[PDB]
Amino acid sequence: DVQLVEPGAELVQPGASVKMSCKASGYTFSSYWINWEKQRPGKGLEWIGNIYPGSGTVNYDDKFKSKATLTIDTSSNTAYMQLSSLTSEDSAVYYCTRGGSHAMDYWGQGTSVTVSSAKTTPPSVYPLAPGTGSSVTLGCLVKGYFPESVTVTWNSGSLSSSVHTFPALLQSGLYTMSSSVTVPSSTWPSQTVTCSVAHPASSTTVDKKLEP
Amino acid sequence: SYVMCTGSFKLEKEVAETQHGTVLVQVKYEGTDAPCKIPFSSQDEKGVTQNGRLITANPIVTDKEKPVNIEAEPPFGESYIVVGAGEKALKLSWFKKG
Amino acid sequence: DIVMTQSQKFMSTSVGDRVSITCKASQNVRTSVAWYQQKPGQSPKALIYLASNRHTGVPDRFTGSGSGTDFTLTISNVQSEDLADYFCLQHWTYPYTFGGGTKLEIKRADAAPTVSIFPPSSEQLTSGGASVVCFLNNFYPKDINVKWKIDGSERQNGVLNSWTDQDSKDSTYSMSSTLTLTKDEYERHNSYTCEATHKTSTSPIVKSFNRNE
Repeated sequence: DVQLVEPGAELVQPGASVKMSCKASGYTFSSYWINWEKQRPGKGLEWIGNIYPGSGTVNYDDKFKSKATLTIDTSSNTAYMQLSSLTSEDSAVYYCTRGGSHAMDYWGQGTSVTVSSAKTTPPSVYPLAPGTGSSVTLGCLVKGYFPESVTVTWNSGSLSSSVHTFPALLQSGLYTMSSSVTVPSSTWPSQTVTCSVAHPASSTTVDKKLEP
Repeated sequence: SYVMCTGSFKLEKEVAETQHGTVLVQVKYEGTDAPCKIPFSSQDEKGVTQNGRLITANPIVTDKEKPVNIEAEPPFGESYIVVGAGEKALKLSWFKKG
Repeated sequence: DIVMTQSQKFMSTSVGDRVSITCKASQNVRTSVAWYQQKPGQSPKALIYLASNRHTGVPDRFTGSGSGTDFTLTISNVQSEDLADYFCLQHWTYPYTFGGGTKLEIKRADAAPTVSIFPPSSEQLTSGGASVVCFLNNFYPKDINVKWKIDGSERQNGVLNSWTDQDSKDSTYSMSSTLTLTKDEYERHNSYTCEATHKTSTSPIVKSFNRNE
């Protein structure tokens, strides 16, 4: 049970700084190195730098030298990384990991950093109904919300076999996603189909019945 | 190709072992010909040159204001790491345990 | 800096087959190469250390090999739990550098997309917006192209696409394409069409509606 705990997420305003933690347990903290990594979708993983808790030895990738600062609090078995003057290019999942001669072995859960000036915004939920075939596809468009964390179910989860959840995209500083469900044509509109959207950050719940 | 740096080097911070077991010397360049190729050599206890111990491929100074990491693979026991050319070369002793 | 190249971003396989994932170093890195497995939303898991050594708990299906510049992660008797992203890392010298990753997916029969088009809702129109949505569902292989036309003229501006990962149940892919217009521009045109081009046919699949219907 070696563990490295990092906080799940951080929302940062453009131009501001952030400091994240990496708390180690289940092993002798001062006997191993700590590594920090950056993971963005579409781009290869990057190594930011490393630090040795027992001595304070620290090395940086020159690409992150002006951006990152690696420190420690050995009395609380914690490693820290501070990122300065954040831009949208700094939005990523930041991992810490235990290291040594055999490289990274155990990785932390990662801290998801989002760089944005957006406010919490509830989604607008729009039905997607045909304006045929033996099957009919229906959907819900979940538009203009922030931050990025919504769930969409069909008939409160009773329809699941044919559902597609599309990953959210950034559109006008806000997120948009959609969900589709496919049922046999003879069963709709006769057997109702309703999407339920939950956006916890804005405490929003929306039920949208699909109408012919 | 780069010209060999003609200037002097100093240590930016303490020489230390890396996570992968090499020895890293971080140097601050004092010359005015950057970008330039860093002269590097290693010596045994008797101060005799030993080859094949530079880990960093083609260490260069790109900007005099920016320190440069250089990794070496010293032998067990006593040795020296030498950064720069001539008599002014930065010569660092190293003792590798075990 | 050392570059670690994984030439294959995606590789197709079948449960029970052998797959070999390559990683090429730009310089001699000896045996200082680690392999990691990563699943969506999860942290990487260490598989191989120093090119050929298996981490404790890792199944014997996984073997690593190579020295110098050419490294390979071999997965024998592929299991469905092995469908994931795999990446290599050199730790011969700083800065440590990673391969771009290789995603392991399941092979299945080619399938044409099911294409459905949807006009903007009356609710959205009341707010001044007009999003036209096209779902291109349950197709295989993953490669697909979507083109939008307004009154028969190709429209690129305002189009946003979203793609799902391979479905766990049927091994297909799906895509959502949305053309967003203001209600003012939407009400100045009549026909809205989405066209899907996929390897399953030389003829694209075309779906359309007229605003005046």
